[PDB]
Amino acid sequence: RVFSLHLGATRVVYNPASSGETLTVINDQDYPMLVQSEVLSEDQKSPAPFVVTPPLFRLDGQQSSRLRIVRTGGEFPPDRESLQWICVKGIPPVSLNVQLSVSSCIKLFVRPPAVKGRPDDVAGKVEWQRAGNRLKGVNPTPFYINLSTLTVGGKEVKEREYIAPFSSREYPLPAGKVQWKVITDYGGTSKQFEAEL
Repeated sequence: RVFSLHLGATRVVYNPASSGETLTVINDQDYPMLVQSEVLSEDQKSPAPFVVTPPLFRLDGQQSSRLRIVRTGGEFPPDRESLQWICVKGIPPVSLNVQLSVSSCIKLFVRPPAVKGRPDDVAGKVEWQRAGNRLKGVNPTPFYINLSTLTVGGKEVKEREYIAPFSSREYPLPAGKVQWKVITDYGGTSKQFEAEL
């Protein structure tokens, strides 16, 4: 018997000049479960200054509900995205009973109103350069670059981690044209981008 939620989206984009965002959880098993929800640090370790309403509730089988995520405090740059995590845990309402209890996490991007358009509007601006034997992605933009695809000379790059706003990330270069695509705000995939080096 397994208690996990399906989420209605693959990420949330949160306006900090606004009053909150919603997220849909669906239970599509036959049995009831208890949904618990929290918001965490970029690291997934500490708590974030947000709250979910409701934090803990019963959701009948074959059913959905919409949660409210509300920022509570915290300092956030007015000029770039800041990443957080919303986590949704399905908890249950000589013998051996057994339960599988899952915690689905998605990304929350705090996107100040000064930061404009969509990440994929400007994801093509990302520069790749060799750094000794490795690959460096340098991101001149204010959006996380959440790589859905990355290759050099057609060959695929392992350790494909996202790039923070105005920052860089490194990658193992398979031995021997950089191409890439990002996950969009809708959870679809972007047009292909391409550059040299």
